[PDB]
Amino acid sequence: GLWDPTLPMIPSANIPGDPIAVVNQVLGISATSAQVTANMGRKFLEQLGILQPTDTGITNAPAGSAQGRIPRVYGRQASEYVIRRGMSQIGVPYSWGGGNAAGPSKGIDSGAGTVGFDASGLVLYSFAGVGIKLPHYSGSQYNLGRKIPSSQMRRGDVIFYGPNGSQHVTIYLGNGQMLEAPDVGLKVRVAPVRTAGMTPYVVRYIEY
Repeated sequence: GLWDPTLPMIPSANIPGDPIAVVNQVLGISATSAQVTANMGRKFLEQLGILQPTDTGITNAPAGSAQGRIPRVYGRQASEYVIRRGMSQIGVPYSWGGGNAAGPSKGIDSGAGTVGFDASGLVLYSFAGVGIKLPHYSGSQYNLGRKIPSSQMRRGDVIFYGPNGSQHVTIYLGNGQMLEAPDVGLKVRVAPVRTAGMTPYVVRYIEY
């Protein structure tokens, strides 16, 4: 069928725009995922010794382009940092709609009372570390980056499920394993890759 039958066979949470990611009610500040992501991207480019005054910190390639802000020679480093971030969230609860560029967060609808990640939330949190800004909806993530045939998926690529990649999204780890925020009552986990419902392409956000 069109869907991974192990998960709800509906589109994933679709959270619009640029959500507030950090709130500090004692200091009286707040900032959005795009703000947190830009800050992290500038930090990453500075640690590579390549920050420029024109850099906002957002490092995405134009969708479909093989050329992004992060040089190819540094792409493996960037990818491993993204994976490190994601893997550091192993054991955090799933929450439908949960997560932002700063970490897990309260979800929506069903996940309104649970601080955690959903699938696209975990992916956007992970990639935000190197300035790769992603929308909080798997289907919209699928339209960014560069498509790679799923048969040629590589560690750091992003695997999608459902029509238009609308159901679920995970980070491929290589060796037939993926990092995911799977479903209600579970935790961020490493799991075997599932092919049911998988889109015919994975997405690459970082070239190397």
